[PDB]
Amino acid sequence: TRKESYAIYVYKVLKQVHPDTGISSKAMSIMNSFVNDVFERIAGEASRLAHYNKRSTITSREIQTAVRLLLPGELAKHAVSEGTKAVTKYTSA
Amino acid sequence: TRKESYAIYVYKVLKQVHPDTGISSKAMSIMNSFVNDVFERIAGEASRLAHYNKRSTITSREIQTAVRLLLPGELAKHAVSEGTKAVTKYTSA
Amino acid sequence: MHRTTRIKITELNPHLMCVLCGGYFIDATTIIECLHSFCKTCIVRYLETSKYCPICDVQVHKTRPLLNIRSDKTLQDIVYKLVPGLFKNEMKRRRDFYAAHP
Amino acid sequence: GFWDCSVCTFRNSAEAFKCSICDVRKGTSTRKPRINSQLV
Amino acid sequence: KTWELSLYELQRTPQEAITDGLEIVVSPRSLHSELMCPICLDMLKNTMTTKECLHRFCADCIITALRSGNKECPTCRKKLVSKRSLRPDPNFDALISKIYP
Amino acid sequence: KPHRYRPGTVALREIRRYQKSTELLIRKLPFQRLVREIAQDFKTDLRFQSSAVMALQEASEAYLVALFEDTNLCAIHAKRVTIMPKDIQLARRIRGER
Amino acid sequence: RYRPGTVALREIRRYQKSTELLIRKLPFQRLVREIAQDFKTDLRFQSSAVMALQEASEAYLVALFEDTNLCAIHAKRVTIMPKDIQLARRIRGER
Amino acid sequence: HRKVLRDNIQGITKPAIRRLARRGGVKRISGLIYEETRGVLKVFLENVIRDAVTYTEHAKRKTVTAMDVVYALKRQGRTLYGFG
Amino acid sequence: VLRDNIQGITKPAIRRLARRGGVKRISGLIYEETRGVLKVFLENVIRDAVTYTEHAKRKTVTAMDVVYALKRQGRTLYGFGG
Amino acid sequence: MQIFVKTLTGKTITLEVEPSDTIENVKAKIQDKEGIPPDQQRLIFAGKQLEDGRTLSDYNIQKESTLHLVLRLR
Amino acid sequence: AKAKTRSSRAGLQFPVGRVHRLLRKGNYAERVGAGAPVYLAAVLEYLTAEILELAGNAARDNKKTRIIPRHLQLAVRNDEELNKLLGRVTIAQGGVLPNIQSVLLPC
Amino acid sequence: AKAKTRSSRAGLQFPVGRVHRLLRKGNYAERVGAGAPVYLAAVLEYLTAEILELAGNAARDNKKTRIIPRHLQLAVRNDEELNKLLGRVTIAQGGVLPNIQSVLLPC
Amino acid sequence: PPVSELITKAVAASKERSGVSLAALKKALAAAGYDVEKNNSRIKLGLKSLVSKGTLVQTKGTGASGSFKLN
DNA sequence: CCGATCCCCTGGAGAATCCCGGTGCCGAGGCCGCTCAATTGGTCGTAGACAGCTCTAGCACCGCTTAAACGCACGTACGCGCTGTCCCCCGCGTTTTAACCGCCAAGGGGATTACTCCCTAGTCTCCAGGCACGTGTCAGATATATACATCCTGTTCCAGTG
DNA sequence: CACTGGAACAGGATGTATATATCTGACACGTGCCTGGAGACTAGGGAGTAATCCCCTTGGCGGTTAAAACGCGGGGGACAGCGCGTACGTGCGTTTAAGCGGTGCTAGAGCTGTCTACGACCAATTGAGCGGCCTCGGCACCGGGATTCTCCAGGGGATCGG
Ligand SMILES: [Zn+2]
Ligand SMILES: [Zn+2]
Ligand SMILES: [Zn+2]
Ligand SMILES: [Zn+2]
Ligand SMILES: [Zn+2]
Repeated sequence: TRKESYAIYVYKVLKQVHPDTGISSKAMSIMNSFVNDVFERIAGEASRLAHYNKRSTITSREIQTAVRLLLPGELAKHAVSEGTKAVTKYTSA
Repeated sequence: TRKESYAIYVYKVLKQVHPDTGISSKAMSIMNSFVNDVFERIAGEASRLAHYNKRSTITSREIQTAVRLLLPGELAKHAVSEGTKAVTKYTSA
Repeated sequence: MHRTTRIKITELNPHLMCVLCGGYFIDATTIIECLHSFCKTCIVRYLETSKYCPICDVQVHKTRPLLNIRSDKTLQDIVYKLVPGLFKNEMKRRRDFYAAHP
Repeated sequence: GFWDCSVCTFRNSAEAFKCSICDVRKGTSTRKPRINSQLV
Repeated sequence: KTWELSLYELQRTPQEAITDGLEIVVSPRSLHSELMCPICLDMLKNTMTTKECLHRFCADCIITALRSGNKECPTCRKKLVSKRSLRPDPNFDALISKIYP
Repeated sequence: KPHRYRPGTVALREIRRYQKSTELLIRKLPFQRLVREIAQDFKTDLRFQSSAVMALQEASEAYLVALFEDTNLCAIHAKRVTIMPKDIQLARRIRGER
Repeated sequence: RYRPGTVALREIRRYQKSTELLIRKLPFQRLVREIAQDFKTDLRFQSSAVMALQEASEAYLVALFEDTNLCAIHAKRVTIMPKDIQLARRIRGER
Repeated sequence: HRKVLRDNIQGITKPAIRRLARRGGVKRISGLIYEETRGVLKVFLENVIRDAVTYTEHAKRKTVTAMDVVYALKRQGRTLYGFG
Repeated sequence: VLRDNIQGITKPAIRRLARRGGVKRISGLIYEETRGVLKVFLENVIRDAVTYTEHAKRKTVTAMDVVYALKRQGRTLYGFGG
Repeated sequence: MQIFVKTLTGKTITLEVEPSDTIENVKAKIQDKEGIPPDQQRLIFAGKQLEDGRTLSDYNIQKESTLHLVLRLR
Repeated sequence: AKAKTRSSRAGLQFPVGRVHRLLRKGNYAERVGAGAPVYLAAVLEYLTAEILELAGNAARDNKKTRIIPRHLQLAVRNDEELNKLLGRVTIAQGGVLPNIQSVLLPC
Repeated sequence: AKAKTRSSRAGLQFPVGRVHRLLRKGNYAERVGAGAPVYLAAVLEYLTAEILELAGNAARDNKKTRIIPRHLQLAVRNDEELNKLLGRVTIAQGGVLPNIQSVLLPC
Repeated sequence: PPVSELITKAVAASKERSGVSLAALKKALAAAGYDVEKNNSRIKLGLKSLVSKGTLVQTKGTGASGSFKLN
């Protein structure tokens, strides 16, 4: 039975950042757990906001507010910039 | 517009317990918030259990396990007893 | 050890004028959210009416952009040394203006 | 009527809601109180 | 606060740009203090400027200094948390490349 | 010679009174002005419901009372009866807020 | 022979530079089984579960020891005693 | 604007800090406790107010509500009862 | 019955843990205090894990159950899945 | 005969007494055997506090009975 | 046929129907069972009854007949298990339990 | 027409489609917008890139060519913002930061 | 001069109801001008000598502590 | 055998706090109308409980090697009184200042209603992205020798006293 | 001229970082395939927009005190120095059992087929619960005794010197 994980994507990012560096299995599992935890936190915050304002949709505005709520300071600023640029690039195509 | 609350039910319980005591508005708000908090905690735990076990239904067994995880000691024991008694009365009636 | 270089000021001019006034950097002040430098008077006059950078339109601050401006002494010294006689000219204008209204 | 304290078994009167000797709060019908003030 | 214009600063006139075709002659030490890295004691390359103190360093120099420890400014001892407290300086890069290609 | 109480008696009396009481201790108008001061940085021309500032005051008072209790425990552990900034700093560091 | 303190500092450096576990596997496993014996009879345990339990326990103990060291140092001493641990747990909120 | 509100953090008076300490069970207070307490209170209020303003701005409103303040406190782990 | 298994947590092991924590001098009762603290912590975590596996209609405790218990208690652990 | 006394610390003590013995003698004996001041001791049986000058027979105390001892600082 | 409430069926005071509706629209799961709302209502009713009994005892200890947040805080902080359940919650106008460190008292 | 992946459409590396499916099946809300998964994928990619870059720098300092949990722990704990984000998380086989209290240093 | 007569002057300076305390004599010597920091052992042995010879007796304390008074 | 110096005991003046009885006021509790959501009754689709089978990973046991734990002797340095100085909070009286309360007035925006349109769920067909599996090669753990940094004690020199 | 101590230095033992050889198991890449993601297309409801009402927030004015601020005298607690003795670190020799590698067995986790009962969805209906109104009694505030708790002066009592 197939069990999915973010291994290939994390490896692609690692090759993008450091061309000649590898990663071991324990660190791979650690990164997978980290990604899952951050995903669940952001999704929970967005769902809470959507229920909170009497709405039934989770949109980019809700995700942006959740990210700003969670990430501290410069991390939140850069994440917001990346999200907005990605959304503009995707919708202008 | 309508704003639902637990005031009348808590007042009924207070009349079952202490037949000669009243409750103020602020204490009413305190009790309402307490009930809401417990309800959301138990519901979240049950939903998490169902997602972990690859199930799509919230049942009395899930509620029982969530109560056992949440409430400490004698509170959990007596809550489990009361819940089982109420469920069996409802089914046999 | 490098040598002594003789180069066009015209080739260097592009990175030396404040776009708000069109003239060379005078008492330079930089916004840090995009690292953009202008004249102090120019930028403070701009910030009283708008909250976005003159070039890339990035918001300097949510409420008070006056909190996000820093004096660029290094840039001011570099432009002073690049432009010949600029400091003497400015000093002369300061004394001339101050010699009339004490 | 009177009630018996769990901590010290004293036959305490109904009108009192603190025990006369050990000064421990009376408990609820289902859950009775437990060891309080471990020091004598 | 600390930004109110002075009496002269209210109406100072702009300085005209020199369109004359004359050359600038610069010794290799004229802009030494302005173009030398405080860490490696050499010229800048991939300039990183701090957000709080506007101090310029080499990217590798400052990254190694911050990673080693003492997360403060090597020049004015002001603290900086991580890489996000610095920004690249294309203006400085272009000016340096022009002055000393 | 008038009447004078030795040091500590009035402190204990005030402790008993303020532990038996339940009212707020900080003044409404100064707390409101401080709240508006802090909120002025994020947005401009905000408005505040009265219940909002009441809730903020309640939370602040509870937090300060808990911090002072932990400070007293630290000072007692250090074999003293006077609370100090070192005690406050140790309590906060161990709690994990700094 | 060395004066007291030298070996202590050397061991501190050595064990702060390494990441291996410091508690014996079989005794920890027996302790876990005995503790779990009271809750359900005839249970079974996975090796990964036992290792996860050991990792969590060691991390918690190390954090508590750092806190008790800070408390003892604040008490103007260099020796840790049980009251330091008790105060650290009281402030943390575990007691 | 209405006013550049400034120098209002000193609203908490020394007697007020002393009253809070007395409620907490403190007998003897040094001289620097006041400044330390003012700093701590300022940090706490800054965090909570930032959270509440973020909620209000997401709601597209202009008035901070007790509901938003309660939600911010719940987000920070400081659940509060009595205001809905 | 399994007995005297807490004595398997040895004084040298407690010394090594304290050394990693940065402790230079240890009294004589720290060992017993540490044993008690560890027993309480393990009791709580094991109770949560046993509740989970009992609900799952299984008879072997798994690393997923342990990780879920730790997450519930506020001690999230990375590296073993989830 | 022999009777028992139970304390709040989980400690159970035994005493050798007679039905004709008084409460004063009993608190003298606990003074002798454990050092507890008689003034701070309160004795409980059948939910009733024992009086100072009464006897064990007046309360119908039988052999191997267990009293309850409470200590309140004076 | 005459309608009889599920609360009357289970001998409970709480709104089993309202709890069921909240669970359905609470976005907790795709579907919900039948006895889950009854069980949750019974647990809530038991907790409320315990809290109200303790609060009423505390209130009558002060020769008054109205429950207040002071009495609520007294009961909650004096019950060990209830305090453990409510450790991280603040109660408005609740006050603080009176206690004094022994070293601070004269002796 | 030839199929083009949404991740390539948005210029990302992470599985926008998988994120969108997980948002569907997680019972987070009744409906999920089209622009929501892109934002979340971009944020996750940015965080992963940052932590991986710091870990790689640490590994290169330690004269090794493979990232290990020790390097991950060093990278996380040496950065204030990441440490605040992961304050409650334990990394297996991570060890602790080298730190000795100054007064324990012999003068 | 050797510390003997300075100690006599220190003890004779006050001669109050009780004896002079150790900190008081250190303060007096420091005010008069002397390196009491590096002469703690010297002053301790001097105290021992002038309590052995019976010139000055110790009031209440033991060893070098307490107060001293002249005979 | 009396001064006088410190130590333990008691009474009474003085301030704080509890207990009782009066008075007034506002919000807690009970009643009336209505309306919307919980009940009852039916149909339909699939979620999961049950039974069967497979194979894997957990438990139990053996023997050997050697690293770790235990017990003991010995010295030393650190914790714990004990004393003494001094300085800094505490309690209190007098001046001052701004918070509270009551009252008014303006208008901003929060909350509600009606309309509409385009955005996302649902369904079908098609295909390639990623996952399980297999395999080769070098990153890295271990073993061994070596040079450098730390640490400790014995001796030596220069400055005090008798 | 003959004692002491306190600062300074040098060699030996120890530990740790540095330089090579090895051999091996885990990582990185290639392959087949199948399930999940992408492309088209329809329908209906959620959210955006415009208009309106009136609830509540902001701002200003005057008195009345209650609290805040300032200065003074003094006692008690924080801090520094000193001595003692006991617990703790260090090193050695002996005992214990953990870790390794291998075997054997089987209880139970995991996957698959089926079929039935349980829960969602829809209509008609009616009664519980929410909003509005009002009124009377518990509680807040007042004042006067009565009671409890502090604090200091006067007074016996043991003891050194004379
Ligand atoms: Zn300009
Ligand atoms: Zn810009
Ligand atoms: Zn009792
Ligand atoms: Zn450089
Ligand atoms: Zn700087």
